[PDB]
Amino acid sequence: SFFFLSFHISNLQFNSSLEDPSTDYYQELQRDISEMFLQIYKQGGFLGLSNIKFRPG
Amino acid sequence: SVVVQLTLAFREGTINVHDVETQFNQYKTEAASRYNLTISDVSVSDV
Repeated sequence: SFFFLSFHISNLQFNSSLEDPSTDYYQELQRDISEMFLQIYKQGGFLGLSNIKFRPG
Repeated sequence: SVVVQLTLAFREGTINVHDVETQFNQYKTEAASRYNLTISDVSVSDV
């Protein structure tokens, strides 16, 4: 099943690069988050990250 | 800061939205300690 997850980060600021997945910062950021998430959900229920979208906060 | 909205996929009959909030909120500090990331708040909906 799929769930909708939303959150805000202060460690990073909104960047034009993040306003477009055409940048490595955006792609890596997803990965870093995906990597970090895998640590939180190690329970195994985790499957992967999909349909990511970023926005200014 | 940045507001991110995505879709998180979990196995069915394994983890509930309630459990997700529990680990994520509990991991906000530790997951943050490991990656040095800062989170303001998290929200998970099944709809």
